[PDB]
Amino acid sequence: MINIQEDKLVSAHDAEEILRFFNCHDSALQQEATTLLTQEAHLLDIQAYRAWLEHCVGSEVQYQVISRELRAASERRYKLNEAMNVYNENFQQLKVRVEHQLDPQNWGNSPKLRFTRFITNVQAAMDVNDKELLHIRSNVILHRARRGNQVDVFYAAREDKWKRGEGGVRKLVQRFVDYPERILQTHNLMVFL
Amino acid sequence: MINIQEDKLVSAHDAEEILRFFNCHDSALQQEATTLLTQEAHLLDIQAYRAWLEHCVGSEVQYQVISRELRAASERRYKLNEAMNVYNENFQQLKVRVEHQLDPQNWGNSPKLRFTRFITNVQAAMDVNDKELLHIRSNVILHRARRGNQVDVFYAAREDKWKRGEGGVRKLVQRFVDYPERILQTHNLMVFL
Amino acid sequence: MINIQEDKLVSAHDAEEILRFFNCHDSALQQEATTLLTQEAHLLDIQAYRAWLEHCVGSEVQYQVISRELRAASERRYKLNEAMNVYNENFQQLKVRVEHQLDPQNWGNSPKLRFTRFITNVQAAMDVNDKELLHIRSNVILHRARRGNQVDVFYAAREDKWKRGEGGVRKLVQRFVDYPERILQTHNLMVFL
Amino acid sequence: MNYNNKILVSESGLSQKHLIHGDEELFQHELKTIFARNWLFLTHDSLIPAPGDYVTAKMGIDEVIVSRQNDGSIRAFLNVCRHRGKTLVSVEAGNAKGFVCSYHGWGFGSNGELQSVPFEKDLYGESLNKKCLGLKEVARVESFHGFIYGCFDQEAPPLMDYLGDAAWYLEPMFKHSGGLELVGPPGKVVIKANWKAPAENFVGDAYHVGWTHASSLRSGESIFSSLAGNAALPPEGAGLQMTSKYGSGMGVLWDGYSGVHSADLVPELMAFGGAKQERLNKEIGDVRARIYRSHLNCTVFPNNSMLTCSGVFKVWNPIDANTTEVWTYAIVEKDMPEDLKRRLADSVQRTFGPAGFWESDDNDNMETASQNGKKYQSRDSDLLSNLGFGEDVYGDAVYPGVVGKSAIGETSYRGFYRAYQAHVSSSNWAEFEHASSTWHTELTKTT
Amino acid sequence: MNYNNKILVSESGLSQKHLIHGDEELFQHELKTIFARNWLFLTHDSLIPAPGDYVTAKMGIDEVIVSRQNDGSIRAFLNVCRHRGKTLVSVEAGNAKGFVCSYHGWGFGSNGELQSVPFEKDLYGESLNKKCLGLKEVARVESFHGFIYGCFDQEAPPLMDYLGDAAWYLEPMFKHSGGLELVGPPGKVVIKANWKAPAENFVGDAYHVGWTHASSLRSGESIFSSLAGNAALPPEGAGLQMTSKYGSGMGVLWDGYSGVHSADLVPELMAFGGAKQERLNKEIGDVRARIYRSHLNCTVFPNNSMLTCSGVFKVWNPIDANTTEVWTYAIVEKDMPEDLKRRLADSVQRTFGPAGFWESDDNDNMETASQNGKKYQSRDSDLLSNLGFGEDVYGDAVYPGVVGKSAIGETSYRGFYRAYQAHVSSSNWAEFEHASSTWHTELTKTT
Amino acid sequence: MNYNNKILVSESGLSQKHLIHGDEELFQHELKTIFARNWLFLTHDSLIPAPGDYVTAKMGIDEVIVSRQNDGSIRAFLNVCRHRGKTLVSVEAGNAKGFVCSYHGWGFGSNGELQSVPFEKDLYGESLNKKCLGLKEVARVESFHGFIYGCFDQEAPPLMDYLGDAAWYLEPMFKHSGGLELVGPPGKVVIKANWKAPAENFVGDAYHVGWTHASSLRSGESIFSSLAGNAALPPEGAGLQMTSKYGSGMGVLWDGYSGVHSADLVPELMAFGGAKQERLNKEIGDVRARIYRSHLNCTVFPNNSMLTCSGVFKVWNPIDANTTEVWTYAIVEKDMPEDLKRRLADSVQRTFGPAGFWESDDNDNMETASQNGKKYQSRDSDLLSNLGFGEDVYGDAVYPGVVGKSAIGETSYRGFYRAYQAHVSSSNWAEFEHASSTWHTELTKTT
Ligand SMILES: O=C(O)Cc1c[nH]c2ccccc12
Ligand SMILES: O=C(O)Cc1c[nH]c2ccccc12
Ligand SMILES: O=C(O)Cc1c[nH]c2ccccc12
Ligand code: FES
Ligand code: FES
Ligand code: FES
Ligand SMILES: [Fe+3]
Ligand SMILES: [Fe+3]
Ligand SMILES: [Fe+3]
Repeated sequence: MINIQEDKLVSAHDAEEILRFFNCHDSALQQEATTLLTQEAHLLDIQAYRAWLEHCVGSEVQYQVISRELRAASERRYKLNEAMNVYNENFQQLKVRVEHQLDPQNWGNSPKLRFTRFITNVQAAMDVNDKELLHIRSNVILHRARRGNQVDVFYAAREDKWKRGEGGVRKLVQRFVDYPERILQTHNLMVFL
Repeated sequence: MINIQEDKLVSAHDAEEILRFFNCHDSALQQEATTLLTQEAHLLDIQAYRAWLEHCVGSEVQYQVISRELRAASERRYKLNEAMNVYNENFQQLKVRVEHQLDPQNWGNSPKLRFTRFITNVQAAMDVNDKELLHIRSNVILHRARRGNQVDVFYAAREDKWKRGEGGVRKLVQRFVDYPERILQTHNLMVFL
Repeated sequence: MINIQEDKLVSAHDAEEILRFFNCHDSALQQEATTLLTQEAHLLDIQAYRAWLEHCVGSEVQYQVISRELRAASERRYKLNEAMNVYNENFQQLKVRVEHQLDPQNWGNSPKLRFTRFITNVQAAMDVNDKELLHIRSNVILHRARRGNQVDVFYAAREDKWKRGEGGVRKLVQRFVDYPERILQTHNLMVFL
Repeated sequence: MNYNNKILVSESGLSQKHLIHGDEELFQHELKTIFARNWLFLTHDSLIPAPGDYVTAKMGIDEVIVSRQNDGSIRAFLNVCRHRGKTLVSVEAGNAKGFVCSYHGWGFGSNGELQSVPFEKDLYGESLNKKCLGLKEVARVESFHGFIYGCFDQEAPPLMDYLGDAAWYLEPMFKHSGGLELVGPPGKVVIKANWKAPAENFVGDAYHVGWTHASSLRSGESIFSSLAGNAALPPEGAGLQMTSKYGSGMGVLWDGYSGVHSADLVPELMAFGGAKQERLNKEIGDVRARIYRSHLNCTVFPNNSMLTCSGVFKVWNPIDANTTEVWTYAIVEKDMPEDLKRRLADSVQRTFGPAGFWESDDNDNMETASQNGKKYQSRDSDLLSNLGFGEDVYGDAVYPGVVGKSAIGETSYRGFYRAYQAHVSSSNWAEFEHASSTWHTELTKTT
Repeated sequence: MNYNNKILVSESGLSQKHLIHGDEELFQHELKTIFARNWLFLTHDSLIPAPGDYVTAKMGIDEVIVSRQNDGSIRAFLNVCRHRGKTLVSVEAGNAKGFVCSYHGWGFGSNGELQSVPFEKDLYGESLNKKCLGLKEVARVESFHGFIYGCFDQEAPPLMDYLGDAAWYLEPMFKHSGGLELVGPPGKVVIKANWKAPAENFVGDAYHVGWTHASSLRSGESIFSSLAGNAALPPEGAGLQMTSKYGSGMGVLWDGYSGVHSADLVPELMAFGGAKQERLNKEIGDVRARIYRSHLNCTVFPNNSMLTCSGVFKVWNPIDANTTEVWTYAIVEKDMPEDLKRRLADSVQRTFGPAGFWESDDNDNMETASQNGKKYQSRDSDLLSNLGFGEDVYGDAVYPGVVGKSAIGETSYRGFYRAYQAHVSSSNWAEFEHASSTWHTELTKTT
Repeated sequence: MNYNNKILVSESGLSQKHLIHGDEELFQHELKTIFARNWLFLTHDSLIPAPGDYVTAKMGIDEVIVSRQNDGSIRAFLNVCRHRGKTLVSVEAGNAKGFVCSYHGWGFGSNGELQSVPFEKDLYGESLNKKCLGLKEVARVESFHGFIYGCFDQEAPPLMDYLGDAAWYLEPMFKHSGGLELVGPPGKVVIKANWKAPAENFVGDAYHVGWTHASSLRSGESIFSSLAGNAALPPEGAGLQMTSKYGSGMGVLWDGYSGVHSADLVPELMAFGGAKQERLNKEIGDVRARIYRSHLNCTVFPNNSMLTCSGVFKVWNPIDANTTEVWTYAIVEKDMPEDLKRRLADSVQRTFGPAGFWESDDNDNMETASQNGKKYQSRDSDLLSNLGFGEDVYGDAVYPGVVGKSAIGETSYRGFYRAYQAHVSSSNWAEFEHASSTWHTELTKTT
């Protein structure tokens, strides 16, 4: 589809991802993906973080959100680290964060937070080389409300890889988000996108 | 799925609701639900409030939105009314509100308001005990614009019960929303979520 | 369904559009429409504007977004131009705008913008008289982020007509948006809704 | 602006400069001369009935913790830690014997005393004087039949004297009915209006009801439905207006016990009120018993308002000159059946809560009137409140206060703004009293 | 800041303190010395052509109702009720014989008179003096060939004298073409810029076109395409700049009748303009007839701008020092074919409207230049406007005003800021006139 | 407010008026007396190592371009065009020999010189004095072992003298370890707190760690896990606090080389630090070698903070009194293996970055403490910083500076606010020095 010499604003990475969902459409895989993500969002919204780990997250997971430095469109010399990791978690690290949420001395969680997630634009395709790896792309709006008048809304595109694990349950083995706002205006990014 | 002694942030109510959609998936019921909610949102968006009542709302409806008082996560003694009702309407009360919207002397409706609704995360399951009762859960972003520069955006999760009534049309018999923001920053909550 | 003498807030245009999607539901056409719009949103989000033109936009396209003057609900005498065109583009005009985006001297595009689109509430129906014309209605939330702390979010309902063209690919031949906010608070409307 | 000299409210309260709804400097001045000086609504006994029960509340832009003490009294404290100033309590209600700060762990008792400091012996030794480090306490906390008010100024009049002539009108419902309770939690909504706009609206505006609420009246078919679209003046004698020395005021609409409530509650309410009224005749006299079951639209100066019988109870919490946080409770009579109480509570929120269809009619009125006060050509313009002027009386044999013997007028505005001007140009209560020595004479001048 | 003494604009208008784009105190001062004093654009005859037609408009931060009277005149009134100050009209355009306030129902006529008060006889009796309670009226409303301007200051010069030397340049298009009409409704967009940034940009900035709009020029292939990426200086003699006593100014680019419009309109426009120009030669002379079909980038002081031939018409409505509400209309010649008019209107919005691809090039220029005026190290810095200085003339035999006989320069900036400084340090029109007695001498000093 | 006379910080720095976290006038004053006067962190050599490399940075509310020169030096310039004041550079980092303004195309070199002006000969002729039109340059740019700081005030002490006694504590890690590098890009997040709240938190607050971070300690099982829920005081002798003349200060926690990092990095870190420490014993002595591998929580006055060993590096960029833009980098030792460096960088962001689970514990502390400073009844209240007072020493034989020989206390707060008060009441560096002549005597007074 895309030629990135002509479509001058498109990254090689973005063009690669689009080719993945264009070639073959299987609306049944798309339905499994929609259900998978809707249930994950439901668990996260009710703050069932243990259930999320057990049911949605694979032992080999990489859960990653980056913030990319603003560079000139024509830049071509400066070659230092392009991005930092807001998240770059293995399962054990996710577990630490989940423990942190559930701890009765996490003062920030009293009174209880309120989360509402909106998942849209779901696409799904099997990897060509590993026939057990499911690629799922989806976009999220995440609304977090706390303490009367604090309201923070997050927006992101998610590049996921999901794979059948324990008991044949499909679980997340990679999530990649390149967060679209460079300077956060939401107090922090302490939410599972 | 969930054990609320381990998943310490999950309410009994929230854990009950998740069990409802997990056990059985029927993507055809899910499609009826998506169509039902999309058409309801369309009618509300064009302000066809009479049509909404006639086509979407059952005579036995309870239409309820609560605002829950912020209490300590560890609270266990204070036992006064936990929530107030922003809405708690029977069909007759909905009718009063619809009449209020359509009245030519409702000055607030001139110039005409603009509504845009975004419905996501639809889940559907039949009640186990009443086989004619459909449970539908969905999330809404509701955008309301008026008078040049007033813009208010609402976010909520909806727990619905829908049932076939007149002429076999499925209609809303209960909507429950626990509104996620304690202090409203939208001037009012005078919108049908 | 709707009688606009009873449903006093409903426009003739809005009532006509609802009749279009109510009479016949074909959830397979609805699935083609969902895929069509998801792929279009994906291309626009990665700023593959050339690909968007080639793959999504028909040669006979009218791409139109209006801003309607606020008038009294009871107004009935004043008959001057009701709306202006924020967009009213033919294919050639869209091409000019796409060239403008890709030009290396478009200073506003450095550093690279970030777009995330959320498409919801998809409905689809074939025109009764032209059996090759697909009507698709959908709502969009469009998030645009640039230069560290600039964040603009757009909300709209889209009335589309899509038709098979080159190689049997369905392409957009008309988009109509009546933009819901009269005074824009997003710096400009320089985004493809 | 020199607040000693500047005339913001003209003589007799006949007019006000529009800028008072928009000026941020004046807002800051109000924090000192209005909110730090006067009685402000906190809570009700029914919301903190047991030792250890507490709620948070605003007093002006300050937040306080209001706590039931072991001895049955209530004390209130700034919600601010004495160490590095973090907000102590982040919830709205609960029960506790104390409050621990989550920053460094300082523990204060419900009585505001600094009770524990983490590792005090190791770190502070004996050099920390904890008796000097108690939470900053609200000077005055008094009750009016279960309704609890606070005042930062030790020199304020007692709450009863402060209610002045308004107390006489409130007592049949607040006292002789057997007592009211406040049903929480309150609805909470930010509006883009000055706190004074809904304050003045509730204190004396029956004029707007027929027009502003034409649609709600017609739709709900409340007992006031007659007034809709301005189809009807209520009979000459349908009620009266009153005001008082310290600014509080109210309108009275005879016999309107079902109030704003839609037709589904009208027969029950009218039956219940009439029944109690018949018993009250023998106890407090026919006039007062009737007052009990008559609709009072009242503001308790400065920012607490209410509709008796309707059961609407409001706090207009100031945020800035064009921002107000509206708290909405229901008030019910204790001896109402529980099911009636619940439906009344719901109906109060249905009409005047966050999705209140009446409250929404008022929105654009309050917001635009307030925002116009910032516009350059309107700042020095005059808001008019002369309706009924020259016909007000004082010292009537039956109805106390400065009284307009007609249902619709601006008597209560004049009284509200007279007190407001008196405070704004005064440095303390002594000066307010000096500026208020001929208050009723000023309000009755053309009569 | 002492506005009598502080030099915000240096002699001859050569430089300005950067803080003028960011200082909120100065913004408030501008409300008084700029917007309450000068002529401000309201509407066009074409938008309110029939008795009863009205539109709302901003004058500074104030909102007014502008109404066609039965006698064919136009009067304008503050959009504020004389009772409790609610906004009267909530729509942007319509037709009506009057305006009723939705708060208490007061009815005002299109002529601003207080005409009805609900239940006036019962409530007010005869004591309400309605003739004193008319809407606050805009003192001065005048027309320049259908374009209607307003001024709160009764002492202002008539609009024609106020346009001064700029009027001569506008007349071929505004008057001798047979007249223009304004195509509404306007696009409306908030930008985070001071109103002065796009004002100065339109009054005299041809310099930026080739660079700021390199991409739009290249993409649309407009008649100015030559300048793209700074590939080309327009020939020596390609145009000129002018400015005037009361601040208005414009650039002239010879023969550019198709203006900013993309190639799809170029042949039609160039044919149409050339045709009218040939007729105009005989009526107004060759020079002026050519001016008619030459591109004028103009600001009418203080905040109305336009591009003739392109047909762009702008109102930079001030909100605060870093916020401006941009209104965008199209102007077309009345005797253009209707289909051409429609396509011209669309093209004006395509290039300069809310999604205007040219207007978007300018955004970051206006916003950051304005926001930098708040930054601590830039407040006391000097914005430079010295291009072309020492070569300006006055009283030329062919072209009136202070004139730079070159297409690109900053002559119009200097004239704009001279008038701006003169007003900011003056208390009234008499003082402005005193401060402007040697205006053209000051602008031509090194010449 | 008269900043010459008003006591915002009491003698010995024992207490501060709460309003300092909320007052916007004082914020504006700080722009002049704090940020335009003192050394501010810009970048590190590792981020601009080659000629032409540049980054943008904030200095106070101003933005600067920081550029590696061809000669190996670094110069910094206001990111503002000398023509009409548009922001020059819109990216955060890159490499270039110059910067062209996108408004009218003026080209400046990396050395800030105005190098090209479009069509200069045709338009300006020779009358444009380009040597006077270079970008406004940051007066002072100095390096502390690769860490680059800037100062707008030419009269400031050199950076080394400015670090005063704090330099001695930083050197083992910054210098003797073989050098650090800064890992970018930084995370960037806006918090609703005054810049002073996290400044004071990092300069001297070990007290809060056990309580504020009870959950993070317990969850991550970092080497400080002992302190969780206030389960443990660290042994008497577990560390110390220091402060200095120009405001910089730090806490020292003995041997805590793995710092805040969760258990997955603890063994590697403790092994690596201990190994280097053994080598350092012979070079710099046992005390300093130990300091190298001890956790330092430091603020470099006014708004740069860090946790050595943990590797957290912070810039608290001021926006207004209740708004701060937090920049978060990682610092690593150059001779660490690359894989360790990468995991350390990730762990720094995991704990203290935009989704840092420790940084989130602190949020409500910083925000509410700051916002309470605007509340009417708290403005004139006193924030307390008396912990450890009367036991501080100066001129100790082993540890330089004003030193508290205990791990937990408020010695560094007192030193931080003494310097802060000294600047706020001073007009220049000479006056600060005069107000600081007995600085250590004032800090040690009851001892
Ligand atoms: O509708 C309101 O704003 C409350 C109110 C103020 N005066 C009144 C008189 C009668 C009924 C309600 C009100
Ligand atoms: O592009 C603009 O900003 C409008 C403008 C100002 N001077 C001009 C000269 C020629 C064409 C357009 C403009
Ligand atoms: O947790 C923080 O806020 C950073 C910090 C300040 N003082 C400290 C002492 C030990 C460890 C971390 C910190
Ligand atoms: S701020 Fe409350 S204990 Fe320190
Ligand atoms: S405010 Fe307009 S009628 Fe009262
Ligand atoms: S503002 Fe930079 S070149 Fe003109
Ligand atoms: Fe009302
Ligand atoms: Fe431009
Ligand atoms: Fe901390």
